[PDB]
Amino acid sequence: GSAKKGATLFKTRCLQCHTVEKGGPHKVGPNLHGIFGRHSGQAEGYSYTDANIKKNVLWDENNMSEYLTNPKKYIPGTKMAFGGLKKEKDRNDLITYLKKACE
Amino acid sequence: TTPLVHVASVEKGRSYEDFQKVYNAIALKLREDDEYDNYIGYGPVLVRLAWHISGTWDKHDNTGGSYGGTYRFKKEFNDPSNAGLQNGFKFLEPIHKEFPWISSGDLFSLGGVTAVQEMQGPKIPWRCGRVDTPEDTTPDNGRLPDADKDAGYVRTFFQRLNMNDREVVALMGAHALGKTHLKNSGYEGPYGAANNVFTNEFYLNLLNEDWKLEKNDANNEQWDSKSGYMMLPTDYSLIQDPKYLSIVKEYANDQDKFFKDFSKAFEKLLENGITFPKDAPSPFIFKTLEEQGL
Ligand code: HEC
Ligand code: HEC
Repeated sequence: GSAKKGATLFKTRCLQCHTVEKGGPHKVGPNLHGIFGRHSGQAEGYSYTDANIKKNVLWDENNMSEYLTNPKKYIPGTKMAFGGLKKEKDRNDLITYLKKACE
Repeated sequence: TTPLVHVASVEKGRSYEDFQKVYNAIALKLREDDEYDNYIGYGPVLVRLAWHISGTWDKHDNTGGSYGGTYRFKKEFNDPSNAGLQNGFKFLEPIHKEFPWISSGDLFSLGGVTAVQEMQGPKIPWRCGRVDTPEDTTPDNGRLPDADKDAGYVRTFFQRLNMNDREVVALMGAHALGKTHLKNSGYEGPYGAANNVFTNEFYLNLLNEDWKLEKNDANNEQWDSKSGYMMLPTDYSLIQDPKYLSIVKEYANDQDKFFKDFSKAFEKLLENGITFPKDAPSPFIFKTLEEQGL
């Protein structure tokens, strides 16, 4: 749908934690550059949990929506603190905004 | 003298599920309008509203408290320290007209517990029986703590609310939620990375992040972090005191005890000034929308 409204969603709901464009910030969440679902985590040496590596998951936009809907129910024991995206439309706005910056 | 005795009188014929439908209504609109305050939501402001009505309580004369539900008046609505909480009030009013039987005191106090639980916080026992009272029960202005002070002021102020060191530090953990705005308070910046998620983050970024005392645009002096975090001098005075410091570092590595102690203190906070009878029902534990399959 709309990738330009996903820019606004990512700014308020994500940007304070992640960053897509550089590869060095590693604030709270790991860098989101090039997420087609490498597998679980990507290593600058960013300290991960024991939950993510378990059960490797390709981050395809359909399952990504599940993870953004309920981060806790999708991966129990995740360090990521996010309520979720309960709406369906705002997901399809944010998930598209990502992969064009993942070039 | 005959000190003020506020008896808890349950609403007519109402019970658990009757208040649960109010919970669900609040929790729904909380999920409905998520576009309030740059996608933070009404979560934090409903918590702060719940503490502001319970912060007017004075243990000496038993004046104020959340029992009154007097927030519908003029005198306490326009308070300079109360600004920004009008939004939380207009949040609960459309819900107050669909359940005309429920009192404001229970509605405001139910909004805060509802907010905490829906924000992935601890289960907070809630009791009913707060009845509305005439205009002479309204507490005066200035019973709320000043944003610019030290730890001595903090420990002294909460004695009026009958709170010890452990309860003060625990209750202060609710400051991991939301942000501050100049347009009411005069301070700027988010408290933590996760605004609408209830976490022990408040204690974590306090003992880790580098804090430097600086000046905002209101000429007020606040503590800023390199990560973009902010804290008030009284929030920061927790590590400026030895007694408060050990409790902060306890809640840092242990999140569950914080969740456990907050639920105790926050419940104690909302029930202050209320005299419960011996036949009053056990405290309610409401079901979250996630537990109901939503
Ligand atoms: C902190 C306040 C965060 C907010 C808000 C959001 N995320 Fe997050 N994210 C955060 C952490 C600490 C972690 C690591 C979890 C762990 O177990 O180590 C993550 C992780 C992710 C991931 C997976 C990355 C990976 O597994 O390597 C994704 C896909 C992700 N985050 C996305 C995401 C989006 C889209 C958000 C808002 C719109 C968002 N997160 C919020 C911290 C925080
Ligand atoms: C139990 C809950 C609780 C307690 C106790 C508490 N706070 Fe708060 N406070 C909040 C919440 C939640 C917010 C976030 C408001 C928002 O996001 O709109 C807040 C925000 C604030 C703000 C800014 C509000 C605005 O709109 O800019 C100030 C100032 C403040 N707190 C001062 C204090 C002081 C001073 C104390 C104690 C000495 C204190 N608080 C204790 C819950 C609490």
